[PDB]
Amino acid sequence: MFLRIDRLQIELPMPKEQDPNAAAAVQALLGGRFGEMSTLMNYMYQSFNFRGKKALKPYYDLIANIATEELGHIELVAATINSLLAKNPGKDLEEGVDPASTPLGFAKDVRNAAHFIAGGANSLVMGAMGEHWNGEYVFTSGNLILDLLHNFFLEVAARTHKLRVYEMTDNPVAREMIGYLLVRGGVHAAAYGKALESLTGVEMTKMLPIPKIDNSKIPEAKKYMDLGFHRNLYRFSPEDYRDLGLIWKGASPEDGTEVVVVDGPPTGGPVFDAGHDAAEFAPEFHPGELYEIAKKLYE
Amino acid sequence: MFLRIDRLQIELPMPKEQDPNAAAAVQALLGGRFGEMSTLMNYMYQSFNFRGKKALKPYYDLIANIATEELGHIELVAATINSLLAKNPGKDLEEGVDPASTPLGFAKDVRNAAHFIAGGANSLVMGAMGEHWNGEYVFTSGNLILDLLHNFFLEVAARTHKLRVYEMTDNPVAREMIGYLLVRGGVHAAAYGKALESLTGVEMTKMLPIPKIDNSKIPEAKKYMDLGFHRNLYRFSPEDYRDLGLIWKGASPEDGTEVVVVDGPPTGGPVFDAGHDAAEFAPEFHPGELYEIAKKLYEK
Amino acid sequence: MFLRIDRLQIELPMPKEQDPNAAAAVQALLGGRFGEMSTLMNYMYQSFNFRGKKALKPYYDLIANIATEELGHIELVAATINSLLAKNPGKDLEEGVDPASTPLGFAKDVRNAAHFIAGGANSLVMGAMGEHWNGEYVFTSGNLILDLLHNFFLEVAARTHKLRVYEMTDNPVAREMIGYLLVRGGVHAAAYGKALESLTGVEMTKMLPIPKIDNSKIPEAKKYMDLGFHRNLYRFSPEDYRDLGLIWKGASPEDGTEVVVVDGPPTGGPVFDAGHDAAEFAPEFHPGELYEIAKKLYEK
Amino acid sequence: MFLRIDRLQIELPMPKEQDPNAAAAVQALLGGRFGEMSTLMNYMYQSFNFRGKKALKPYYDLIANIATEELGHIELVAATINSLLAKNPGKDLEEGVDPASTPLGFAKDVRNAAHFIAGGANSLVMGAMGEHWNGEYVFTSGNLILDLLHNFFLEVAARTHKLRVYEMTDNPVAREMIGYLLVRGGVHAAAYGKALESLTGVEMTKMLPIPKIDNSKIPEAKKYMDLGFHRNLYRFSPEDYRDLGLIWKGASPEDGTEVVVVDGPPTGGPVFDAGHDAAEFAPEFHPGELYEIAKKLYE
Amino acid sequence: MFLRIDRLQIELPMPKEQDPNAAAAVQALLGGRFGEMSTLMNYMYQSFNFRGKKALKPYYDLIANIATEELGHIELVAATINSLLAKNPGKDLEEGVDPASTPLGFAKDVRNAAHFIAGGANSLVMGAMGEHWNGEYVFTSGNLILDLLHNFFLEVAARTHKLRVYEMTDNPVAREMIGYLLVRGGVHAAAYGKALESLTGVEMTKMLPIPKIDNSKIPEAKKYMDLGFHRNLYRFSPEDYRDLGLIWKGASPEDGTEVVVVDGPPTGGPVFDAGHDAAEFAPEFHPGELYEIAKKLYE
Amino acid sequence: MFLRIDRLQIELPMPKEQDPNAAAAVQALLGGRFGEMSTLMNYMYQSFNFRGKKALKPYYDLIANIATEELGHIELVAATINSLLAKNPGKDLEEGVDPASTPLGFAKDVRNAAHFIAGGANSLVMGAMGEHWNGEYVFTSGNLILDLLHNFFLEVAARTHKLRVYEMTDNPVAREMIGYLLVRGGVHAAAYGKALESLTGVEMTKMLPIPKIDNSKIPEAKKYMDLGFHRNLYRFSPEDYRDLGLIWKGASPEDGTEVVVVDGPPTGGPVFDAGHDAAEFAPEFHPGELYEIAKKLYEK
Ligand SMILES: [Mn+3]
Ligand SMILES: [Mn+3]
Ligand SMILES: [Mn+3]
Ligand SMILES: [Mn+3]
Ligand SMILES: [Mn+3]
Ligand SMILES: [Mn+3]
Ligand SMILES: [Mn+3]
Ligand SMILES: [Mn+3]
Ligand SMILES: [Mn+3]
Ligand SMILES: [Mn+3]
Ligand SMILES: [Mn+3]
Ligand SMILES: [Mn+3]
Ligand SMILES: [O]
Ligand SMILES: [O]
Ligand SMILES: [O]
Ligand SMILES: [O]
Ligand SMILES: [O]
Ligand SMILES: [O]
Ligand SMILES: [O]
Ligand SMILES: [O]
Ligand SMILES: [O]
Ligand SMILES: [O]
Ligand SMILES: [O]
Ligand SMILES: [O]
Ligand SMILES: [O]
Ligand SMILES: [O]
Ligand SMILES: [O]
Ligand SMILES: [O]
Ligand SMILES: [O]
Ligand SMILES: [O]
Repeated sequence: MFLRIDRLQIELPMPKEQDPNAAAAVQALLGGRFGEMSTLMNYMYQSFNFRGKKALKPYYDLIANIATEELGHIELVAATINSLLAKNPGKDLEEGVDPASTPLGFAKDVRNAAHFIAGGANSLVMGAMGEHWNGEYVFTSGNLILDLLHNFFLEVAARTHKLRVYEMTDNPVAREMIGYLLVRGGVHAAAYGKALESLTGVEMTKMLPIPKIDNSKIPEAKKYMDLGFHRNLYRFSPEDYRDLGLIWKGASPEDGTEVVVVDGPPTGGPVFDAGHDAAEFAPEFHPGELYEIAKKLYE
Repeated sequence: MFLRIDRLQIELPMPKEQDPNAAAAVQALLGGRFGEMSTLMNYMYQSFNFRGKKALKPYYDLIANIATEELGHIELVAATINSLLAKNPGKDLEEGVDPASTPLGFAKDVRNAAHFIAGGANSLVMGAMGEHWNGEYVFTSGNLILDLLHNFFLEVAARTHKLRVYEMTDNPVAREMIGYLLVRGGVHAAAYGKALESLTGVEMTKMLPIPKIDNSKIPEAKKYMDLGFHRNLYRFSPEDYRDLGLIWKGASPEDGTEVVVVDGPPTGGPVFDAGHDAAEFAPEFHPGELYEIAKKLYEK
Repeated sequence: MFLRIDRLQIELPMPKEQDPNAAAAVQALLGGRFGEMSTLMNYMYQSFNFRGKKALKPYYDLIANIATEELGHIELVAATINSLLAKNPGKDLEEGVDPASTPLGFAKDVRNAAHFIAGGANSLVMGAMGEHWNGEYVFTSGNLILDLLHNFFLEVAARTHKLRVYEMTDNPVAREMIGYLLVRGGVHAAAYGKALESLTGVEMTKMLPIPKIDNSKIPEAKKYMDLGFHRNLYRFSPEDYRDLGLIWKGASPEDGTEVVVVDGPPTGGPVFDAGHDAAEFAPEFHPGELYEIAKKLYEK
Repeated sequence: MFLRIDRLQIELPMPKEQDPNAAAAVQALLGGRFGEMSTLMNYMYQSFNFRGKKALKPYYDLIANIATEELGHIELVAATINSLLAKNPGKDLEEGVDPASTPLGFAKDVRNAAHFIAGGANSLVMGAMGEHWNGEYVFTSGNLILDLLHNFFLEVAARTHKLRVYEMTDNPVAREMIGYLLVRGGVHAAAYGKALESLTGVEMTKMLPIPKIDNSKIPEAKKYMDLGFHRNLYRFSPEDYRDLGLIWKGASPEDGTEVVVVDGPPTGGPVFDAGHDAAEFAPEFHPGELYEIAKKLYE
Repeated sequence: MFLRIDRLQIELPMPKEQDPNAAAAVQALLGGRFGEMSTLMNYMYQSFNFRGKKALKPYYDLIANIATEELGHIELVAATINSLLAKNPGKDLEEGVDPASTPLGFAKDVRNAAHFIAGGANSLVMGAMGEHWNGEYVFTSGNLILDLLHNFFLEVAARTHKLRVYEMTDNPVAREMIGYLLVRGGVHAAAYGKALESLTGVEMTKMLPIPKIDNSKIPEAKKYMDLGFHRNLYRFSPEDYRDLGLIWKGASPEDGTEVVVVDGPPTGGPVFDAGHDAAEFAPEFHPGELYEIAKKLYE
Repeated sequence: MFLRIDRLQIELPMPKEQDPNAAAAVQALLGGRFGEMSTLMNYMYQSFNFRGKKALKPYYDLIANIATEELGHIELVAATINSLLAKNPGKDLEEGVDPASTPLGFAKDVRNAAHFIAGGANSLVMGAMGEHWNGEYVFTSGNLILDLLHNFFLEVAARTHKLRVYEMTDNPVAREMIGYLLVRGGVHAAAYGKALESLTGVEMTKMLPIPKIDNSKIPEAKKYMDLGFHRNLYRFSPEDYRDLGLIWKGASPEDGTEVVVVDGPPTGGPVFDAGHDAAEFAPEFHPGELYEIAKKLYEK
């Protein structure tokens, strides 16, 4: 079972302007083959399907816990996309939009028209080409070593996509999110590498980083490393998955320092609200009446 | 952000027999168009994409919270499929399996060969025809009324699929899960109906049940209604989403009794472990050495 | 614009037995790559997209008219599938079905479980592997000769699929439909062949039949040829598409006799009603109340 | 069975210039999830699969007849797309196009290159992202109330897509078509709402409009309402489906006026011919010889 | 079984500048429905599945040999796409690229972002809309006449796509490749047409060309015709498939001259190397160390 | 550019019986996610897309050469499927088949009806659920280390699928092919492991075998190891890719013996011909006339 906390894993800066094509590129990190939907659903199904949950408990705890962190990653990437598509962030009411004045004319010429037609200028479950995420992006073989090898590859392939998207947009909301997730992805790759070392004797973490560029060369990632976040494996559970530290110990591949298990989630930051976009009819064309109904429910 | 508890939402009975084609039908309720992956991902993305999170807070809390419940529903359906596919449930070691003796011969003739080739006799992210779940099963329009109307429909279409699968298998593990999820789906359809009533004045809950058969006629659902679970909207959050009761109030469509918000999750039941299946190499062909490595991690 | 007549293009025999796997194979002829949805949608979009509607009028009339015939072919194939899936054909009410008695147990083991879970034991828009029909099965290049060459191929590939399905089931409902559509497909292949002959001088009709087996060797097709239906290109329009006979003239490839344009549709046969299937909740679990509401609409 | 009339459901204005990206957006209303292919094929298959065709005849007549109207809607949307892609509308012959002069250079940079490579600058069976229409967009459950609830939702979701596309293009051919189909979609949603009211007692039409913007605020839709088209359910059959008026009666949700069944189709307008586009080889590179062959067939 | 020669079927000119949208269009000729993956895989599977390999040997030889030529065609189209995407062709090392300077900013706005995110600015197995090539583009019925009729259609449909893409780009690398493949596709269509003539008596080659524009009107194709390449069916095998000349004989549909079987492959041209693209991390962010490792392997 | 030799990479045994559901499972090894189409197309496109073809020549030669071997692997798997589907292997003519006698009746109930409807009882480009192979199964990142890590994983995942299919069928044609390809896949995984060792210093070959079962425990694989085929990396090129031995050197992970580069392809075995199947119209309903036309081409 799961619980939800109404906070993003980090504070994101507010967007300054809409950037549809940047949002279309960041979609690769949500619903593309190596996006956060893929890391999430791989680890989630592997955790359900895991055989030997007590006999191999440290490895089960690792996969089950990292799966839970990835729920917050899809949330963070979606918030970033929604920030890049928000017309009036934090504003509950915009008046005077006339459909006959062609208020979505700009959207005719952007890469991803579905953001504006199918979504209400919001994230969709797709990648950078409009390809919808699909369940064949999940690998759940039941064999522990094979699944772990897959997962090590998955995290470094996902890092490669993150780096390429970082190089396509200078938007600060996108770059803050990518910088943070580069650091978290390094933790995941190191954790799966340490798991493989323990089972096979092969020094998988010595292969990192892939590609051969250090996270410290990305300014936003370096800030999170200076805060220690490459050391931290957070235990996203009230009482379970306590044997993480049997695998998550020893040196960080980033800088040789000792890694730690943090009990509990980070404090994080506020959730994002894109505000009213009348031309998208979101949350309504004119939501004044709905706001009144909601206020009356409290009375 | 999210937290995880290592418990299923209910206790499942232990499986007595492998039933591959029952597992292949139950996959409709996991990764088909109207399966639990669809209810989960619809409400999850709607909750991310929600505009007016404070100004429309009771409606946001509702969607965000039900999305969280659906995480435990994909977990429960996956455990059920895994139970139907398990050869040696709860047994850590089986010895003497020889690949050349054709130990997976039976799987040549079952509907879903992917369960045995791509999976290790385990759940996959697909429906009853092998079709993989896909993101176009999600509807996230940004318009509150339209999304809620979609969600009311989605829950009753999902109920229709659950009832049809229930009629295809008499396996007690599958029927226990379906009975419980019929009750929970009734709660969700009623909640979205009540939300629509509040916003539009249209008495959507008077349309229930769809199809026109009461949950009380399904014995495994009636068992859970007798314990009161059709009245409960659990708040799956330590501190957030506290305004659920502004919508989840009044009469249950099942029996006219007053519905309630429960703080926190249900007690639940234990997670399921399908045990060793050597022919699937799961968790390994012979996992003895891996078990020894894991034990040494504790000693160190 | 289009009009509808509440009749099938032929009378079908009444089904005597449910045959799920026969229905799953006949789906190839509805929603597979070379099924009737493909012939329909190819000619429909080609007719929309046609350039030179007046200057090339005889060719436009041909494509626009055959597209209209294909609407009745998807209808006929769907009726055949529904006949193979019907539990109580023509019976409005079945009583005493209890979901807990596993009334759909047989469907756990059939090839196509979607017919029973997603459909109400009814046709779906898919082929014989459960693959859903898709728009990339349409070819609409805008080039007349290339489109006609495609269409000639499409009809003979579709014929090949029909013959193979015919060889898989001896069900009389399926074989009657296939026999009739073999004759109609021969007309369409001959028509597109004659069109290509007129434009290129290449004697495309001399390539027929493909495969090299005559329709007269299939008893149900021979029945319809004995009534003359291989000679007839029906004009499915009140007043339009009158220049068909500029292409549809001369000898039939079947038997050398002169072909004819018939104004208007054939007489046809009655539409099919699969009746009540309570386990599928179709049209309702117990439709008595709905039948009463419908009767009261007339009294009012 | 079906019959065909060589007329569009309305007269469309002639296009002034090619607008490829507008055509790419309007494709959402043809082959996207909530396009006219979806309303068509949903009602068509529901009508085939309907159980109790005599016992529930008024409801069968409604679905079977609306399915037939939707055939004219795919035709109208295709004509609109073809108008937006037509280089020389109504011109049978253009001479002097040289392939080596790069006459399709502009198409390199448009959103939908398939319109120009796979089609001959013509409509395709796809949506606004190039996604091909697929049969899983059809819902045919066999349960009357569930199918009708789906269909009510389908029409208001489709209306939402129509409105968003309307806001992306000011092209008069697109706006005339959308204005007309907004009115027809309102009729369909009202008809399915009235059907649900009769079966369940739930006042579904009181939920309209969705989104909460009136069709009268869209100028092209208002013109068709002033002509009475929101009142009309046309019976698209010579002799069948005569019990429509048992459901299609009473007040229109738009303005409270009494609705009517019209016997027979509207008069409509002429079909569209995009003319010769030599660079697309459509209907041929130089069609002069083909035109001569066609003329000789008449002799 | 197969053997490989490290040469392209023709020499391609070097690219002058990156042209992403031209590459995105040329993808139609690689992984679209009528691209070279389709001609390749159709003939390959037909050759595997062929019944009567000795009794119908001339027809088997034809299909099996043309399948082998198509392997070189996917190679040539991929090289063309890679040329259009290459930043520093023939340069093994570029230094001084900083990810934080947004070196892939231009890629945010191009049609195909996957070329830069999923690929390392390289070809992918997809068409002009980002649609991935799929196995349902193969037709392998087992019936010889039906498969040959399909294949004749396939080659002329593919020619139509080649011509339309030619008209979208004036890039010399693309036009050289298309000009050559127009000539080779004419050979294939003529060969399948001659095969059908021999089996059915229907004069299929009299239908060529489709569309009705001669290859001689395309300057790059005319050059290859002046070199005689429309006459040549190359036998791509050391010792097998020697009965080609029983079908590939008689007159060319292009100019009436006698066609010939050439024993063995053409000499061709060098393979293409796009060089280092640091922002794509291809072959590495900084490959100096990898180059040193490779040099030491020789010692 | 490429050349073709009309030989399979090994001699296959002749089939004794049609086994449709075995063929449907073996399809996983052809057109599924981890089938031979995926190993082929991954290495083929990586070889096209390779940057630093001279500066990193040994690694280019490796990928370009293994891609060429994989062409013969799709050929071998297709021949195996065709063997399992062949009615009259090696027989050019069968007479007396009447379509109206339902000669494909058995195919109504098998898993993969497409083999008989869309194919002429022949291989298709799909996996074990009927899913068609697709281009997103290819990974071509341009980064050498990342691509090699992918390829090492791909070979061991493919091995896992081969072992599971081996356990589903005892058919000798399928098991001979699988035994040989287990040995060849071990060579490929070892080669990519050695390449990764050279570039990173990580001892990837020490992870093998995955799963933890040795090829020598599969009798048909052991047969080929006894002949030395696990030591051989064949150079499938007349004159190119000569620097393979800079990586393919040192110990075999199977048995510690020294591995070798062999110039040129193996001798191989004959290609397979499924013969005439009249009910599939393959190569024709009655191919006598076609055989006569072919013979006359030689006389002329
Ligand atoms: Mn992550
Ligand atoms: Mn991660
Ligand atoms: Mn649920
Ligand atoms: Mn629910
Ligand atoms: Mn037809
Ligand atoms: Mn036809
Ligand atoms: Mn409509
Ligand atoms: Mn409508
Ligand atoms: Mn080619
Ligand atoms: Mn070719
Ligand atoms: Mn292989
Ligand atoms: Mn391999
Ligand atoms: O991740
Ligand atoms: O991540
Ligand atoms: O991550
Ligand atoms: O759900
Ligand atoms: O559920
Ligand atoms: O649910
Ligand atoms: O057809
Ligand atoms: O047909
Ligand atoms: O047909
Ligand atoms: O519609
Ligand atoms: O519409
Ligand atoms: O509509
Ligand atoms: O080709
Ligand atoms: O080609
Ligand atoms: O070609
Ligand atoms: O492989
Ligand atoms: O392999
Ligand atoms: O392999």
